[PDB]
Amino acid sequence: QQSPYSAAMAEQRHQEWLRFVDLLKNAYQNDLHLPLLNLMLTPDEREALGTRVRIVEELLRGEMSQRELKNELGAGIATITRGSNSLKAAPVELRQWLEEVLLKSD
Amino acid sequence: QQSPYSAAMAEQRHQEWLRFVDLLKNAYQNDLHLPLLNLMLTPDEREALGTRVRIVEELLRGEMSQRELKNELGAGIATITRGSNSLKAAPVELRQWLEEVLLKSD
Ligand SMILES: Cc1ccc2[nH]cc(C[C@H](N)C(=O)O)c2c1
Ligand SMILES: Cc1ccc2[nH]cc(C[C@H](N)C(=O)O)c2c1
Ligand SMILES: Cc1ccc2[nH]cc(C[C@H](N)C(=O)O)c2c1
Ligand SMILES: Cc1ccc2[nH]cc(C[C@H](N)C(=O)O)c2c1
Ligand SMILES: Cc1ccc2[nH]cc(C[C@H](N)C(=O)O)c2c1
Ligand SMILES: Cc1ccc2[nH]cc(C[C@H](N)C(=O)O)c2c1
Ligand SMILES: Cc1ccc2[nH]cc(C[C@H](N)C(=O)O)c2c1
Repeated sequence: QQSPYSAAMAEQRHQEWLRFVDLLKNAYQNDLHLPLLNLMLTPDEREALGTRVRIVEELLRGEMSQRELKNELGAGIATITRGSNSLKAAPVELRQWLEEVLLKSD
Repeated sequence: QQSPYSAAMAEQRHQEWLRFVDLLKNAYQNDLHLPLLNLMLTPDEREALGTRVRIVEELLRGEMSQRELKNELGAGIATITRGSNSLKAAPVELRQWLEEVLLKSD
């Protein structure tokens, strides 16, 4: 098989990913997102995404310490730091939107 | 830490997952789904979801052989069979919706 690092494989994985994104958009529009995501993801993957969202929310809120976050979520420090790095790599427009969504939800 | 198999951890992972699902719904509504998903997933995870969607589409279409599907997607037979099993475990309403979405897209 080909290298996973080739441009060709990058293009293939990029186009297939966007097909998934569009199918999930349509599932949300028809209220089928939950069964689609149970089809397309494993339990561990859904668990990881739940953990990651809580890490994002608590890092942006700034109220909990890393120690408290580790205990509350059962996620190690390395995972929390990867989440902080991932936030910093994301566009400012997304980070600000997330902050605003959280602010209003209080 | 607690067992990953306890009811308590199942409930925690279930509630955190649903928080992710709702945040992603809101991202789609604001056209921020692509940056949110780049934040929340790795490249390999996006690659896997693209591969899985193509497996679903080609299994439902029934036109390609498993051999052809393996070659086209660079996914082994074990992954294709896991996809077939995953389809069969999913609700009929979802499987039929996917078939109908594909039919119309032709
Ligand atoms: C053709 C090729 C050349 C370079 C490569 N770097 C990684 C891989 C994937 C895996 N190691 C394999 O051997 O398939 C690979 C493949
Ligand atoms: C089929 C394919 C496509 C994506 C992949 N991500 C990691 C791998 C394994 C590879 N041997 C490596 O670790 O570089 C790999 C292979
Ligand atoms: C959190 C998450 C989200 C969705 C995912 N799809 C695949 C994976 C990991 C898997 N072992 C792979 O990379 O093929 C994964 C993980
Ligand atoms: C919030 C958070 C917490 C831990 C995480 N582990 C992997 C990811 C995905 C990230 N976009 C990446 O490619 O590493 C991630 C995100
Ligand atoms: C408390 C407890 C009891 C039963 C368990 N089955 C799996 C685990 C997780 C891991 N093996 C660990 O040792 O944390 C675990 C933990
Ligand atoms: C933190 C936590 C929560 C979810 C998990 N899925 C797998 C594991 C590893 C564990 N030792 C096992 O393989 O049963 C694990 C642990
Ligand atoms: C279409 C397809 C192809 C291969 C796959 N590997 C893992 C999954 C997710 C599935 N819901 C599960 O829990 O195994 C999956 C889905």
